[PDB]
Amino acid sequence: HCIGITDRDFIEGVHGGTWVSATLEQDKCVTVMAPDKPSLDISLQTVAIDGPAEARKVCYSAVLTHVKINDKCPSTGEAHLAEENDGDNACKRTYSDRGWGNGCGLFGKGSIVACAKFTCAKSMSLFEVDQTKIQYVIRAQLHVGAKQENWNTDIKTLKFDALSGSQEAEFTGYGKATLECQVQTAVDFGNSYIAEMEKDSWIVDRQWAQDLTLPWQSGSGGIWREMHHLVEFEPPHAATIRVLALGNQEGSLKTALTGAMRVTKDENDNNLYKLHGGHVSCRVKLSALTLKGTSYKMCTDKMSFVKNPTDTGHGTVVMQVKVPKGAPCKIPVIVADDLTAAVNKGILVTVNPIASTNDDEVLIEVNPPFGDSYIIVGTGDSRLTYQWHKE
Amino acid sequence: HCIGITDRDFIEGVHGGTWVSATLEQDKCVTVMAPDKPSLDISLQTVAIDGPAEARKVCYSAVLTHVKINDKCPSTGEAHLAEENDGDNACKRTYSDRGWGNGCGLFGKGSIVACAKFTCAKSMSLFEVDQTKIQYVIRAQLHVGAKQENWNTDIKTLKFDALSGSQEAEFTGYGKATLECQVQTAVDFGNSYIAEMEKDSWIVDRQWAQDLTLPWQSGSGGIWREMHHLVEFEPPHAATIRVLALGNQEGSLKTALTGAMRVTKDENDNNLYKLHGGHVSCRVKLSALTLKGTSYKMCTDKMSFVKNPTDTGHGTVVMQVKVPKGAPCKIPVIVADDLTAAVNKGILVTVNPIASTNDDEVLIEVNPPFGDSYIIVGTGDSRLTYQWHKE
Amino acid sequence: HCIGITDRDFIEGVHGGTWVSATLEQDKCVTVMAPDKPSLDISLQTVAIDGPAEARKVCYSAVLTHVKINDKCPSTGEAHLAEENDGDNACKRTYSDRGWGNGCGLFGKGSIVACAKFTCAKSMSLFEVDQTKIQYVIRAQLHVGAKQENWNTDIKTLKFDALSGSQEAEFTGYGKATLECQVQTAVDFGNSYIAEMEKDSWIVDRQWAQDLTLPWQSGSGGIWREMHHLVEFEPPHAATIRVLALGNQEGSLKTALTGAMRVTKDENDNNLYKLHGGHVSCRVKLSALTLKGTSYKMCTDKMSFVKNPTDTGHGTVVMQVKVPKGAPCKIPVIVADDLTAAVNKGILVTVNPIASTNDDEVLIEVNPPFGDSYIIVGTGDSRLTYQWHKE
Amino acid sequence: IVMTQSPSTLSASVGDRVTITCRASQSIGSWLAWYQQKPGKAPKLLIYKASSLESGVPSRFSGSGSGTEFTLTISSLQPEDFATYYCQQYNNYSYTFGPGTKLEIK
Amino acid sequence: IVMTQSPSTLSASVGDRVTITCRASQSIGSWLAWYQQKPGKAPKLLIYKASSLESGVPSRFSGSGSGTEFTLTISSLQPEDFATYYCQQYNNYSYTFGPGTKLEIK
Amino acid sequence: IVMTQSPSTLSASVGDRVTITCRASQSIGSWLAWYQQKPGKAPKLLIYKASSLESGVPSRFSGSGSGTEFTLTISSLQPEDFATYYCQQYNNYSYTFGPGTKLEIK
Amino acid sequence: EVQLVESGPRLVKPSETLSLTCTVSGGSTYNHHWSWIRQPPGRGLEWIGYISYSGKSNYNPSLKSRVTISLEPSTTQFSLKLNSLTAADTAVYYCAREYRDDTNYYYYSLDVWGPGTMVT
Amino acid sequence: EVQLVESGPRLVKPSETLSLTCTVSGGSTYNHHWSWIRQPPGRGLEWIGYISYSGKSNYNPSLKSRVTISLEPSTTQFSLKLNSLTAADTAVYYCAREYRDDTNYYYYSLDVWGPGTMVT
Amino acid sequence: EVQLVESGPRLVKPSETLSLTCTVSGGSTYNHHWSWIRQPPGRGLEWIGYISYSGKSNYNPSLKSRVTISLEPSTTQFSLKLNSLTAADTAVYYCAREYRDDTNYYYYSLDVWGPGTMVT
Repeated sequence: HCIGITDRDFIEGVHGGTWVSATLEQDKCVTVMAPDKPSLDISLQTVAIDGPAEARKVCYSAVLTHVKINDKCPSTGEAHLAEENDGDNACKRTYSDRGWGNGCGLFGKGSIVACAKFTCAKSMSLFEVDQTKIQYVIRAQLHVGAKQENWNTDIKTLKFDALSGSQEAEFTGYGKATLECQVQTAVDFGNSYIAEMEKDSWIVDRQWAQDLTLPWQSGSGGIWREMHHLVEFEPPHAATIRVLALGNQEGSLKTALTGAMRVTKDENDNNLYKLHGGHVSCRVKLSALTLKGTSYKMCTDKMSFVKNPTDTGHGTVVMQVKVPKGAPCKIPVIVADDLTAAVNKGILVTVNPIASTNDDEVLIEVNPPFGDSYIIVGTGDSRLTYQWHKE
Repeated sequence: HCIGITDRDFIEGVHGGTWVSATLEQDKCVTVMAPDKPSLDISLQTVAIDGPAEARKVCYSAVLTHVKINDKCPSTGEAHLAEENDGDNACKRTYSDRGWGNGCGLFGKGSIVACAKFTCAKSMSLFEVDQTKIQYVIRAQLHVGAKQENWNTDIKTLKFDALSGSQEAEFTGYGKATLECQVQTAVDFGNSYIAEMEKDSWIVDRQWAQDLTLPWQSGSGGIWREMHHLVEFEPPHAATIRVLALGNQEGSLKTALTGAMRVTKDENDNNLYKLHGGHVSCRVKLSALTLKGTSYKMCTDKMSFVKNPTDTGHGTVVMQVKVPKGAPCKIPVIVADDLTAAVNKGILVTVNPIASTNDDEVLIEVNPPFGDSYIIVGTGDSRLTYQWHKE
Repeated sequence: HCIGITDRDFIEGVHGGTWVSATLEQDKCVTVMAPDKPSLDISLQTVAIDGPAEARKVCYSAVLTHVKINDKCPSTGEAHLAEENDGDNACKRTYSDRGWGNGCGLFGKGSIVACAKFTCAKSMSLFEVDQTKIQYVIRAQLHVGAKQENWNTDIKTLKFDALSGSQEAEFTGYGKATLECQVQTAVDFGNSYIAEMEKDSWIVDRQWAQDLTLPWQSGSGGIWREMHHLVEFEPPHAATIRVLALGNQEGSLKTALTGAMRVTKDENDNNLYKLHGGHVSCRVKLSALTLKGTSYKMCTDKMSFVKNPTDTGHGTVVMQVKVPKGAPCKIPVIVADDLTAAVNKGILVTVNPIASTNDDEVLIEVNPPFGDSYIIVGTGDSRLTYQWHKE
Repeated sequence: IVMTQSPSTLSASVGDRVTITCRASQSIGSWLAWYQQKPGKAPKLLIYKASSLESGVPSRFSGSGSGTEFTLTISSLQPEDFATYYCQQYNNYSYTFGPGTKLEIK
Repeated sequence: IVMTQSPSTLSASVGDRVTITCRASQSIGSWLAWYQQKPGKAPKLLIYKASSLESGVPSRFSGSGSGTEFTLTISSLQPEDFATYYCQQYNNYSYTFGPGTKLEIK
Repeated sequence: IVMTQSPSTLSASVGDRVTITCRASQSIGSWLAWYQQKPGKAPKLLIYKASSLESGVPSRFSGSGSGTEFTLTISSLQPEDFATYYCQQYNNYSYTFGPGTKLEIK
Repeated sequence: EVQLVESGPRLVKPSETLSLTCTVSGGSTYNHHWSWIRQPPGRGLEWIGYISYSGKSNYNPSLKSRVTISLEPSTTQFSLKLNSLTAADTAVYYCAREYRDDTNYYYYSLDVWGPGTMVT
Repeated sequence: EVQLVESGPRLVKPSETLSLTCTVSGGSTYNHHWSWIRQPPGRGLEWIGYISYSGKSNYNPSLKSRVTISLEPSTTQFSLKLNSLTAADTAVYYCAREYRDDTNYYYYSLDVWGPGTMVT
Repeated sequence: EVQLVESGPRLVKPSETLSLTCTVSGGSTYNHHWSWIRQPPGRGLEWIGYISYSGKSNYNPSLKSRVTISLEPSTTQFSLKLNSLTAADTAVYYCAREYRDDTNYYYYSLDVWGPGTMVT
């Protein structure tokens, strides 16, 4: 259900308009109330990155073909292959022990060169996020109830990005509406890439990807650089060199990628990346009219963890608590050192954890201190308590 | 002309003050109206970067001087030049075929070393933008009309940067004013450099510049690194080596820089970089008084593209439409899949495309979806339609 | 002392609530006034980075142990050590002049290999700041005066980070309060690391740290890379090589770090990094009630520099001026080209430099233009004037 | 081992997709090579081991087949491609060439 | 120079911290080595110059002492560690081994 | 080819800008060198090919001229710079030195 | 850059011997199978035969009786000698390298050719 | 990878001579002190002695009279010769390398050993 | 690091021969023009002459009759021989290297000098 605006959330002017200020989270709904008017439901539908530019490809599976060698006796000059001039080739120049036993008129170091065609079988793609183009869609519609004549209850879909924070819609009764909003992301994209590997995509640290000891290719394509990571030239004997491709490094990457958060790619667009977290702070501008705020009692009755506190990946902890008998009420949440004094020392990420009706399951996100702490939901004897260690 | 505030744009308090909320774009003007008061014109004058620190120089034209070689017969030791100890020198150590035919008592590999003075003739400078220091200037003055006694109509110039978002001015009637504003840039500077090449300067991707196969110099100056990109040492013969400087790489850079947006350097300061795009969102705080909002009819009459939709560089599309007979009116703009259903699927960057008077040319910026779409201006039969392909 | 809200800083609605808009600086206090109500003191207590992830370590003092060499006569094959396969070892492969004088059956180039254990004695740690997790604490309490019955005057500590910009508190009379705030940092952390060296920690440029010619270790630990920066292999003679560790580079780093701003590490947490600068912009939402704004005369009487204008490090200049007789008043501050025309051309960072009572010392931060300018405090003959050169 | 080719002569124009067939008396596995020869010039190696291109042969050329029957294919004929194409087995000695297929213009 | 060791035999279990002592007739400075030997196998160098580990000896092994008295220490005994441990001075020739200390299981 | 220099002797103080002239009997193009010599020491090469500095000669030294007349210039005289300066043509053999210009202190 | 050049008497009388010499530059002749191939004017290609540094050789069965191929590694060149010459031997003669790599197992057949010489 | 292997007559009669040969592979014998050590069955280790490329040698005083150790650098091997053999010489014989680096001053004593041969 | 040192009889009697030897270290003498220059006490510099590895030499016309300059590449040294000595030959004698690079076309004249020896 949607959660009703409190009195302080909106402000009505003597002249001009009325302004609502709200923080929109995903999978949650905020409603604006007005006397003898259908309630106005506003919700954050999605936050997305649309077609991020490719910054780098990192090869973890390489295959060698067309291996060619050339050799020269000592003091006859430098040995060369035409393939030395081709970027798709991995080459090495060295010298082997030559003499009478292998077709040379004098003992010594003979020039030997070896090239092989480098094709990357499997690579990880790294995408750069343009933070000024992170998109978000806000859905707004009058609360569907019994049919009222001349009331428009059409859904209004408002498309934003970081640059275009001001969009417009219109409702009956409420009139014209100007929404001025901003995105706050849950992870720092300035320090991050979106990494695509086969079916899957994660959000990874940039420096981690840069420090990978693997061949890479620039965003503007071209040749594969530092091929030597996956190409081995064994020491030469006579007039040959063994040229081997190293093994697939898929396991290393996948192992390292466990300690990294995933990102969902869209189902029917299949080019979008939709983020799970984030806040969207909005000022909604309406023409002057009366709104009805709702007061909220604090949850007193016994609650329960529908889902126990668990790590989210990006430093925060998510829980889901059920409110069986408390009615509509705000869930008191703190994070303390002990159960006695209970002085809050954590950061409540969730904006107003409120259960609309009884038997309703509510998400609560919290940022606990480093070390040992107690996540405390509710107050009094039936309060929920969950120990936690962060590092 | 300036565009009048709508009722919902301002809010007057029972006590305290009145607040205006506005999104300021470049080359556009917003006006605050009040009964029997001169209108207050507010406009975004400029958005600038002032003296960005130099992060890297990239050499594309290098010249070699003072070429010196030293050589030693086999088993006589390693050959050395003093120039090996100088950072402004490019050097290579290798071995050449020596024997009786060239002054040595025994056949074999003789040490040969070659150094040459490296001076970079032409280089590209890369500048880092301190995002907390991006500046913007807001101009505010009462609307100049017929002269009124005791009315100050002086222009007020308010200088901001990202850190200093709160500045102050004063007007007669309106009284003291506190402006609290924020910059939203049109491109991600965290992923970008400002690249200077001779006369010109662009905004370029950081990774593209980093991945350049050219010699570079640190922001704290020093020696040129990876000189080998522009310095070739040919194979040695006897006791010499040919040392050549590679050709000028100006063409490569300039060719690559076409797919990059330019940035204007100031005319009389000539150290500023002034950005073309961006929004500046402001809350204007005045003491309590009555303002007069303006309502806006939607443009119904036939419009025309003064300038057809064209790519801007940073993912958006800019057009200019003329409103001959529609009067003052807001231009309806959507971007759909087809001309029939016409459900908007693009992002309108421009905040309220409104033509003040008849025969007025208005800029409209839009962010279309990837693939094929239709930019639709206006509604009804005389609506403007322009097909578009994005990739 | 705390500085009183002006009329335009707050706005009271016909219905709903009242909103206060304020910019909070460190070491400064803002107070909300209400008729026959204790004043509400709000202050920015701290802005902090909590446990930034380690991105890179840079070694400046390295020690070599377990030096081992292996050698082979010409045409007997390649010399090897097992230590070649260990990442904590620095190794070099080369060839020395062998013959009869040193145990070989034929003159020529003999394979020689040398390894040594690399342990980094002293290293600089580089930390990455997650900008979505920069924390800030806001203190709010009713102004302690004479004891009033049934008035709560408990201090309320509100913990925020960038993601969690909406927090809640409650006061008597004022009622429930919803604070929606945002951080503006004084330096660009996207371009920066927090660098730890022994006792001390600075904020440094990322590119400067990356361009250091020193061995480094990845954030995910592992081997030390580019050990050659601190490891020298002298030319081989017979069947040995001299292997030396370079000198401590502590002096170079410390010398370079002078032109970099420090950051304070917390006294009793000792994991926090507390920033000195920054603004926190807040919208405070209260239920509808009457507030009392305060007007401010501009300082007219002679002031003095308690502390002369001095560079802060990050482009700005800080001064402290005393207001002996001016009473409570706002300090007029501009930065011009000359003392005559006196047209402001600098950016005032400080939000409303106001002295509460007489004999009070006030901090004023300003961003002057590049080149020569005059910092001007006050107006009229007793105005403070301080010349300045920026570059 | 005896090699044969079909057709003996082919007339095509620029842009045409063409296919030439080679056959061995017995199984030669994948040990077949394709050569291009122009008048007064030595044969040039285009394909080796039945389906691998020599560097740097244009990727419009392809080869396929194993054992007995093989095919050379040019997806989009070009002015350069007009020439005589010989196949050659090299599974066992003596190495054997095919009689060749002349490709001329229409 | 004459070397001695104590004890001659040691019985311990996995996880036990153990310490063996070596003594020289006169001062040998830090020129002492510790060797581990298993039945039917050549001695292996574990410690050199009194307190430096050979690569790649497990870091549970340590050595200490200078001049006259020396000690080898295993912080947490392991199945591999059961063997005979010899000390050896190499300050001057002739180089001298100790009689050894056998370490067996309980 | 005969070389001459002017003046024969120069008296200056630290900081003074000085200029010395060299002349060849005929055209020597740019094949002129400037040497600095101190008492009891071998001549040191300062300038080669008329206007190129040897490494690492202080950049206060400069040289100019082609064909017949040449000049050596010290923008800001220094304690080290007090010495005898010889010019030398090396366009053709026999190579010829100038009689020299002594530079002493005031 | 490996290149081969064939030379010798372009004019030979019947019943004679035929001495052609292929010179190899840019590489040694320790590896690979050094071969001779011929082509009568207007007719197809006929593989004559090869020799290797080891001394292992093979000749086309229709020619084996008359054909000798020898290898001199000292100067990096190999020779073709044909006896009992007829008019059916009137042909263009190419020498070529059969590339063989027994370390990485790559075999490109005849990858490098000479321009060829016309023998009548 | 430096490795040592000792070989020779495993069966020797008393009063005889004993000729054991240690072969060094993976490195030259120009450096280090090439040594012989022995161990009687069930008893401890006894350092016999060393020779160097220079010719400088040292022998255990209890054995010095009968023991010879020689170095042949040509084939990288060194020999142990024991005379006047008795039953107290019934022992396992190891050859080993005493690693010495007089350039960087590192001395690991006997770092590389042979498997040893049983002599009765 | 190329260095030159001149040596020989510092004391010579008139009518004699004068044998000075310049020793080159740090580089071979295959390149460059190896030269002799002299300076009478208090007087200027006089270029005597050069020899090259090829054998090409040149002498100052005022001295050509008496002066010989020879090159021994085996030990990297070159010699000055002056005959019919007089008092006008009483001079400090330097040997020097005339640096010449005919590959990249760089010519620094006399870049490396010896300390010189006083001859009376």
